Amino acid sequence: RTEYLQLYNTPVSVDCATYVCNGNSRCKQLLTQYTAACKTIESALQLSARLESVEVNSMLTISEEALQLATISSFNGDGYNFTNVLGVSVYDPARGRVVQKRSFIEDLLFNKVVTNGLGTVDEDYKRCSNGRSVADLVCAQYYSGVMVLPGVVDAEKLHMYSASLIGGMVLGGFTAAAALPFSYAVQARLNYLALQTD
Amino acid sequence: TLDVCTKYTIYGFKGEGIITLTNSSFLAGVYYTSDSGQLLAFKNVTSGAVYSVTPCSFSEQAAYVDDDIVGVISSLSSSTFNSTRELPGFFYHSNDGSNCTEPVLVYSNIGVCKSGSIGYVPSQSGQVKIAPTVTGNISIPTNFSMSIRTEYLQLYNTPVSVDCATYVCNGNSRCKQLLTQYTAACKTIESALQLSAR
Amino acid sequence: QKRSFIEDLLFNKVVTNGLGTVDEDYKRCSNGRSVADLVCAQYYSGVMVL
Amino acid sequence: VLQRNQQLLAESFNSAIGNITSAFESVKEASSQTSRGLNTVAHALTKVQEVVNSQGAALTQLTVQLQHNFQAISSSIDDIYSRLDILSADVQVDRLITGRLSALNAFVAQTLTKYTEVQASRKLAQQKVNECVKSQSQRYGFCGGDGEHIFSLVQAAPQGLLFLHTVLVPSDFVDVIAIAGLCVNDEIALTLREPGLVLFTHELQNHTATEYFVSSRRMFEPRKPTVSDFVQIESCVVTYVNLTRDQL
Amino acid sequence: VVNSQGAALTQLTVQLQHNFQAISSSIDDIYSRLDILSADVQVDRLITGRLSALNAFVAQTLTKYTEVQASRKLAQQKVNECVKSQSQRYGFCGGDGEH
Amino acid sequence: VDALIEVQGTAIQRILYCDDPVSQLKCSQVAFDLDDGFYPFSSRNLLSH
Amino acid sequence: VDALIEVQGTAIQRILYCDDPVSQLKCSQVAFDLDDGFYPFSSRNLLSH
Amino acid sequence: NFRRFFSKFNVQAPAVVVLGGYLPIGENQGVNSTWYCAGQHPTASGVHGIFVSHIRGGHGFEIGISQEPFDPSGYQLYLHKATNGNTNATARLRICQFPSIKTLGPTANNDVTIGRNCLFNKAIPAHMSEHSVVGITWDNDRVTVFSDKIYYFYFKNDWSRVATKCYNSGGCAMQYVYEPTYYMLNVTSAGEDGISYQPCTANCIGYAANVFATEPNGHIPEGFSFNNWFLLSNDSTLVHGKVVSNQPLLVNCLLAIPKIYGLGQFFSFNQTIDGVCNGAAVQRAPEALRFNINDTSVILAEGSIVLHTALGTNFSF
Ligand SMILES: *[C@@H]1O[C@H](CO)[C@@H](O[C@@H]2O[C@H](CO)[C@@H](O[C@@H]3O[C@H](CO[C@H]4O[C@H](CO)[C@@H](O)[C@H](O)[C@@H]4O)[C@@H](O)[C@H](O[C@H]4O[C@H](CO)[C@@H](O)[C@H](O)[C@@H]4O)[C@@H]3O)[C@H](O)[C@H]2NC(C)=O)[C@H](O)[C@H]1NC(C)=O
Ligand SMILES: *[C@@H]1O[C@H](CO)[C@@H](O[C@@H]2O[C@H](CO)[C@@H](O[C@@H]3O[C@H](CO[C@H]4O[C@H](CO)[C@@H](O)[C@H](O)[C@@H]4O)[C@@H](O)[C@H](O[C@H]4O[C@H](CO)[C@@H](O)[C@H](O)[C@@H]4O)[C@@H]3O)[C@H](O)[C@H]2NC(C)=O)[C@H](O)[C@H]1NC(C)=O
Ligand SMILES: *[C@@H]1O[C@H](CO)[C@@H](O[C@@H]2O[C@H](CO)[C@@H](O[C@@H]3O[C@H](CO[C@H]4O[C@H](CO)[C@@H](O)[C@H](O)[C@@H]4O)[C@@H](O)[C@H](O[C@H]4O[C@H](CO)[C@@H](O)[C@H](O)[C@@H]4O)[C@@H]3O)[C@H](O)[C@H]2NC(C)=O)[C@H](O)[C@H]1NC(C)=O
Ligand SMILES: *[C@@H]1O[C@H](CO)[C@@H](O[C@@H]2O[C@H](CO)[C@@H](O[C@@H]3O[C@H](CO[C@H]4O[C@H](CO)[C@@H](O)[C@H](O)[C@@H]4O)[C@@H](O)[C@H](O[C@H]4O[C@H](CO)[C@@H](O)[C@H](O)[C@@H]4O)[C@@H]3O)[C@H](O)[C@H]2NC(C)=O)[C@H](O)[C@H]1NC(C)=O
Ligand SMILES: *[C@@H]1O[C@H](CO)[C@@H](O[C@@H]2O[C@H](CO)[C@@H](O[C@@H]3O[C@H](CO[C@H]4O[C@H](CO)[C@@H](O)[C@H](O)[C@@H]4O)[C@@H](O)[C@H](O[C@H]4O[C@H](CO)[C@@H](O)[C@H](O)[C@@H]4O)[C@@H]3O)[C@H](O)[C@H]2NC(C)=O)[C@H](O)[C@H]1NC(C)=O
Ligand SMILES: *[C@@H]1O[C@H](CO[C@@H]2O[C@@H](C)[C@@H](O)[C@@H](O)[C@@H]2O)[C@@H](O[C@@H]2O[C@H](CO)[C@@H](O[C@@H]3O[C@H](CO)[C@@H](O)[C@H](O)[C@@H]3O)[C@H](O)[C@H]2NC(C)=O)[C@H](O)[C@H]1NC(C)=O
Ligand SMILES: *[C@@H]1O[C@H](CO[C@@H]2O[C@@H](C)[C@@H](O)[C@@H](O)[C@@H]2O)[C@@H](O[C@@H]2O[C@H](CO)[C@@H](O[C@@H]3O[C@H](CO)[C@@H](O)[C@H](O)[C@@H]3O)[C@H](O)[C@H]2NC(C)=O)[C@H](O)[C@H]1NC(C)=O
Ligand SMILES: *[C@@H]1O[C@H](CO)[C@@H](O[C@@H]2O[C@H](CO)[C@@H](O[C@@H]3O[C@H](CO)[C@@H](O)[C@H](O)[C@@H]3O)[C@H](O)[C@H]2NC(C)=O)[C@H](O)[C@H]1NC(C)=O
Ligand SMILES: *[C@@H]1O[C@H](CO)[C@@H](O[C@@H]2O[C@H](CO)[C@@H](O[C@@H]3O[C@H](CO)[C@@H](O)[C@H](O)[C@@H]3O)[C@H](O)[C@H]2NC(C)=O)[C@H](O)[C@H]1NC(C)=O
Ligand SMILES: *[C@@H]1O[C@H](CO[C@@H]2O[C@@H](C)[C@@H](O)[C@@H](O)[C@@H]2O)[C@@H](O[C@@H]2O[C@H](CO)[C@@H](O)[C@H](O)[C@H]2NC(C)=O)[C@H](O)[C@H]1NC(C)=O
Ligand SMILES: *[C@@H]1O[C@H](CO)[C@@H](O)[C@H](O)[C@H]1NC(C)=O
Ligand SMILES: *[C@@H]1O[C@H](CO)[C@@H](O)[C@H](O)[C@H]1NC(C)=O
Ligand SMILES: *[C@@H]1O[C@H](CO)[C@@H](O)[C@H](O)[C@H]1NC(C)=O
Ligand SMILES: *[C@@H]1O[C@H](CO)[C@@H](O)[C@H](O)[C@H]1NC(C)=O
Repeated sequence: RTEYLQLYNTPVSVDCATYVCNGNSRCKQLLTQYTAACKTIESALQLSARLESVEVNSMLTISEEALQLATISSFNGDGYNFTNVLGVSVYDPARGRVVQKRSFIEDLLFNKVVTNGLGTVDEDYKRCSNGRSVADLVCAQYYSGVMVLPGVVDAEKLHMYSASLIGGMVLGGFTAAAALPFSYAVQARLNYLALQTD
Repeated sequence: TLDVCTKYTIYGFKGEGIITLTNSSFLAGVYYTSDSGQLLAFKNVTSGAVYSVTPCSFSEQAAYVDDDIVGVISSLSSSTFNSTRELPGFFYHSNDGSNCTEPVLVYSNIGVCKSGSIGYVPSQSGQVKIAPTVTGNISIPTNFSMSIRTEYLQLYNTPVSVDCATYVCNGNSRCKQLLTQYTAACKTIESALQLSAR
Repeated sequence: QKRSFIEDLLFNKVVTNGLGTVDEDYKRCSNGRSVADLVCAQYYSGVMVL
Repeated sequence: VLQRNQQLLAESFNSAIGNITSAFESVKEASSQTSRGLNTVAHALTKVQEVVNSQGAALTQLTVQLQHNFQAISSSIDDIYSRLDILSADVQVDRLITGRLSALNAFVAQTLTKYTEVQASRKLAQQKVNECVKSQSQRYGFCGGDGEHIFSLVQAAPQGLLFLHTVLVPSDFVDVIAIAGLCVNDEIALTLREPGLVLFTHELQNHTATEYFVSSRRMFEPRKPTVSDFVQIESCVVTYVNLTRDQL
Repeated sequence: VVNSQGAALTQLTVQLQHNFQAISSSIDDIYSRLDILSADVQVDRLITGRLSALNAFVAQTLTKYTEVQASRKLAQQKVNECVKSQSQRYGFCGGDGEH
Repeated sequence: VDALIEVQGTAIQRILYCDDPVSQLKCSQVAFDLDDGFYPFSSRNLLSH
Repeated sequence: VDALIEVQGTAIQRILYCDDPVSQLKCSQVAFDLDDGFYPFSSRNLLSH
Repeated sequence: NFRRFFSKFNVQAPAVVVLGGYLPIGENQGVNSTWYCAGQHPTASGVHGIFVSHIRGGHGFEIGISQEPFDPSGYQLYLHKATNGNTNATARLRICQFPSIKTLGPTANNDVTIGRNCLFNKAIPAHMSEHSVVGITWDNDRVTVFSDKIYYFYFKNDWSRVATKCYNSGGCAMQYVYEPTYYMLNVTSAGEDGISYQPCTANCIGYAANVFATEPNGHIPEGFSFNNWFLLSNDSTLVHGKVVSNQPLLVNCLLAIPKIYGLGQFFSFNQTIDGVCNGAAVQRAPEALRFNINDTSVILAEGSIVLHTALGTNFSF
């Protein structure tokens, strides 16, 4: 069976002063009479952002043993594939260090639902101030004052978290010479639910 | 005048900004506008060259600690602080280019120290639980201790009541006689209020 | 029975004395001869805090 | 039952309650990123501190819109009624009352909207107090988190309750070999019955130490096995040791 | 849901172009063409309308934050109980069958 | 000039000017003391007229 | 006449008239292709003047 | 001695100011009675101000405050710093609720009303010298720190007893003052060299609460009661609260104790006023005029003022 759930939402910030006035002095002098609404909205915005960021960063739990065992070589499949699920190891980018990339199914689903160049990827705001180009929509609300905060969690963090989570079952004893076969775990679960003689 | 901040009056619209030349080709229209009412792009009809305008002002964020402005984050390479460090997507400005090992203000994977240095927050490592096994090697836990956790929950809220008749009229007779035409809203609001309270 | 240590600490930490948490005596609003506070303002307006 | 565990646990509990009570005061003096994590004192205090002002708010602004004038000469109905003819004054006060009633309609809509989530949260809270406190839950990490639940304390808090769950946490691990089962005469499989118990051998026969003990999968209590804890199977596997009647 | 979460931002720019019973939506245009008095009144109307609109927007924001809070609580519960261990409740994990 | 005024019993005390970005932020939140955190600021454009 | 126009770089392409109930539904959703489903329609009343 | 103490706070050269407070007078100048509280005409109200000049042990300096009424709801003051070095003399200063002991010394319980943590927690530099002393003074809501540059803190609390952790101190090393004194200060040197500190004779209270010090940037100096000042309001007044608005506060020049307007003094809204400024001066066109009225009868009897409009209309009062 399949199931899908959400945990976080994209936060946004804005400055009321620049949004309501485009740098004029007399207008902001007039605005100074009524400002408590601006304080209320911004207090709510940054407070809500900070609390959820703190709690979501506290939510994650990471194990290095699962990182070691998440590779294809470290996994001993026995009658089971676990290929489209397990990630692809030994990747050497310009950084020069081995990194983990997307596996089959998830890389399919990102390119299916998410079009390249959409708002899911982080947006470089330097080009907005660079100039000499026809401004896109993002620069429009950048000038307006709407700031789209960077994602609290990176997609790579989610992928490595998933790799760590899926490796918990194969985690046997500490400093295991070889990973325990999945069939043994299946037998263990079958025996746990009820005794068997076959 | 080009490439300077200036008060411009183009085609009946007056604004403030820096005007620049763009290498775009378009054979339709004389000016181009966005959904914000800003005439960013206009064409030199005699030559066909296109120009784009950007405001002389910007909105940026700052990190305030103790009693002074320490962190400045922006998209411009010029700042009061001596050190300007380019980071993926933006510019950071500070007076120290040293390491940041004990950040005070942390968000997502980015942390800023009191001294002004910036850095990447290391990923938090969570607890470990041993997966079920039926053979081989088991790490049986022992030598336990206490960990007291906190939790807070709400169960009730303060109720409030109001009389619409006295709120909308301060005891006048003709006003309430006029109000008698439309009263079902008052009945609805009070029926909701006392029922929910009870 | 009165408050113990931890809870008596937390009430006086988060709740300032004379705030809206404590029950409000509405008799003083009708008593008069004093500069009316904010509570009497919405009492006259019609807002009743149960 | 040698009572050193009891005193160690008690002194650890006293030290822990002492330092958590200390952490209630001036938490920011030496607070770390871990100290402000989930299910921590700092998170609870900041949550309650913000929510108390949040619930105490949203009433002051209700008075504000009364002063607002809705395309009328003045916001005082008595002022308007005694200075201008009845017709336009009636029209203007109709505009005033319509705007005011719409504003309070929005207000009352917000009210039961607030009532909904407190209904749901109070349902969850009564469930949790019914299940995590008066009895023992068998779900790992449900009470408190990432650990077995022993007991909890309940304290009154402004506009709610506070839970103080005591979680037992391990600190050391014992690594021993395990044995799957036994076959005598390689037809009678003597196998343990309850999965929660496990049979192990402390070390090996390297120095004649083939002693067998049985214990739970979380507690290290090496004890002699009992006949009633095992069952007989007609089928045997390679992994089972092929013992004899003399060594039984 | 991905388009639902990606939406509800574009319309925020729209009401800026809307004119609130004023000569024009550009405050700079109005300020330099008419006397300070009626221009100040009109810009007061503009700022009041704009602040009310963003008040509605921010009210919608934490309103959205509430249900994602609740759903994330449920999700962390489910990942704690249906994955790392074995649940004894029939149909709880997945449905109508043992997990 | 523009400044933050706090009144207690019709008594003038605790004056605070706003001719400074730090002062501008301080009197943008009508608080003498501000907690540590992140706040928005607008680029200066009054130098040249 | 009334029709749906799609512009890409100030180029006129993919014209589509609306003198048909199917065409009216098509240009009521500014989409060249419409997914299968249920949609509302208004009875014709322009035949008789 | 007194020169260093007066030079701790900066004052413009063309300025004369009268200071009133519990200034140091003598090493052992103390009360002749045992009263420590305050009432009608209070003089022996305990140590109103304490000053430290010397040590016998040298381990360090510590100060703390308390009160006989013993109200645990308010704050408490505790400071500690190390002597034998100017750099090491960084005083750690704390206006916090310290649990301490209900009595003197570790013999009793602590304060059970301390829910919140603290308000003031700072490190302030200090210097050690024979003629340089470090002091604290409390008076009603105001509390002032005589160390380096001046401090003004606003909080309503009560204190009547002073405690020092370092008991190894002589009688003359510590100096406690309990009676306010008035002194006229005149420093025509733009520096630490003060001309004189002659005590004031008459109109001392009025002079203290009316004379300013024109800062070079034009800002008003801190430490003023503003008794003769009110907010500029067209209608109504805020009973209590906070607000930001444009107000007439920036000053170009100040004239006090005047004599020349009895000769028909003329002011123009265009040209800068002429007179002996109270310190620094700024060459700017005036925007508004503020008048601090001492006696109404002087204006009523022979005071004659005429308002000259831009049109030329004359308005005689
Ligand atoms: C960077 O931008 C700033 C402002 O925008 C400019 O101004 C200062 O430049 C100095 C030069 O590096 C920096 O501050 C100095 O740091 C020195 C070393 O720092 C260590 O030691 C101090 C304690 O002394 C610690 O607080 C700190 O965390 C480090 O551990 C200090 O030795 C300096 O103190 C000296 O200051 C003056 C001038 O040199 C001397 O006369 C004193 O006697 C004293 O010895 C000083 O604190 C820092 O960059 C800026 N300071 C501040 C407060 O912002 C710089 O010009 C600009 N460029 C560079 C390269 O800094
Ligand atoms: C969790 O449990 C599983 C299930 O048993 C273990 O898997 C086997 O574990 C046993 C015991 O832990 C292993 O036996 C051990 O082999 C290790 C290999 O190191 C030496 O191996 C040869 C043997 O002579 C040497 O030549 C070589 O140089 C290595 O130094 C050693 O720890 C032991 O072998 C001998 O090591 C030294 C050096 O010779 C001697 O002095 C010792 O006395 C000892 O005789 C030991 O015998 C077995 O190899 C494991 N097999 C497999 C397939 O995993 C896991 O290892 C265990 N997890 C742990 C321990 O982290
Ligand atoms: C659960 O917790 C218990 C209690 O701490 C642990 O038992 C301890 O285990 C550690 C390591 O295994 C021991 O540390 C060292 O043990 C050596 C041998 O232990 C014997 O002797 C000690 C007395 O020294 C007895 O307490 C113990 O029961 C054994 O009989 C010692 O020789 C070592 O001595 C070193 O430290 C001492 C100071 O303690 C110095 O004076 C010595 O000179 C030398 O430097 C050392 O103590 C520890 O002793 C054990 N304590 C007890 C009370 O048994 C369990 O191991 C742990 N369970 C786990 C980890 O799975
Ligand atoms: C206690 O004692 C019992 C009894 O010996 C052990 O159980 C195993 O019993 C079997 C049967 O007597 C022993 O023989 C092994 O049989 C395995 C399966 O049977 C196959 O036999 C033939 C030949 O392989 C197949 O054609 C046929 O289809 C059956 O499927 C085989 O897998 C073993 O073959 C191994 O050796 C041959 C060479 O003889 C190689 O060619 C193979 O590739 C393979 O390596 C073997 O024939 C078996 O030896 C017994 N196990 C052990 C470990 O000895 C219990 O295991 C034992 N308990 C303990 C703890 O030692
Ligand atoms: C109580 O009620 C009274 C009404 O009696 C209000 O008084 C008004 O206050 C405002 C605010 O100062 C006055 O407005 C001012 O008008 C000046 C005169 O305008 C001339 O100059 C401008 C160019 O600046 C021309 O465009 C115009 O046509 C006129 O020729 C303005 O100059 C003022 O703006 C500038 O003033 C100075 C001048 O350098 C600058 O330093 C400022 O920064 C600013 O840019 C200003 O707009 C108005 O005239 C007053 N009316 C009357 C009748 O006196 C009170 O404000 C009100 N509230 C209180 C608390 O008293
Ligand atoms: C410090 O106190 C002295 C004394 O002034 C006395 O008190 C004042 C309140 C007035 O009542 C004075 O009349 C009275 O004497 C003052 O400083 C000194 O003031 C004298 C003025 O008598 C200055 O002499 C002047 O010298 C110039 C140049 O020769 C002449 O043109 C003047 O006519 C006058 O004679 C003297 O220079 C001045 N010296 C110093 C060091 O201040 C002053 O009143 C007061 N300081 C300040 C800043 O007010
Ligand atoms: C100060 O007053 C003068 C004159 O204006 C007078 O006062 C006004 C309040 C009105 O009531 C007027 O009706 C009345 O006549 C003004 O200053 C004059 O203009 C400039 C300003 O600095 C100065 O001289 C000028 O220099 C330029 C450059 O060379 C010439 O082009 C001008 O023709 C003029 O000479 C000088 O201050 C003064 N000049 C003269 C001849 O009076 C000003 O309006 C006012 N406010 C200020 C100076 O801030
Ligand atoms: C329970 O926790 C407390 C600390 O929270 C442990 O120590 C107790 O501390 C208080 C305050 O320090 C002691 O109060 C005493 O009051 C007398 C006056 O009546 C005063 O003279 C003392 O100096 C002290 O302030 C209290 O007596 C003390 N409790 C003791 C010594 O038993 C306490 O030990 C913890 N109890 C257990 C069983 O662990
Ligand atoms: C009302 O106020 C105006 C000023 O706002 C007065 O105007 C000024 O009046 C004085 C004397 O009345 C004039 O002084 C004269 O100057 C000439 C030289 O020009 C001199 O010969 C005379 O002896 C005298 O000193 C001054 O010039 C004049 N200023 C202006 C701008 O007109 C007016 O007098 C006042 N009304 C009354 C009734 O006094
Ligand atoms: C001290 O800093 C240098 C570089 O400065 C910064 O370092 C990090 C805090 C991060 O913010 C970088 O982007 C800054 O440039 C460190 O050198 C970097 O080290 C990281 C990993 O530690 C590596 O990914 C970068 O490629 C390195 N960059 C360069 C130019 O060498 C250095 O490691 C820091 N030292 C310590 C002890 O943390
Ligand atoms: C436009 O031409 C190229 C890209 O087409 C670019 O490198 C160049 O700088 C541009 N020239 C301008 C903007 O004048
Ligand atoms: C727990 O409290 C004791 C004192 O009772 C203290 O020594 C210890 O450091 C505290 N533990 C932690 C983790 O703070
Ligand atoms: C400074 O020096 C003094 C010398 O008496 C010493 O007592 C004190 O501890 C020192 N402080 C620091 C911070 O080095
Ligand atoms: C000021 O008034 C006095 C009244 O005593 C008078 O003698 C004097 O001449 C007046 N001054 C001027 C300049 O008119």
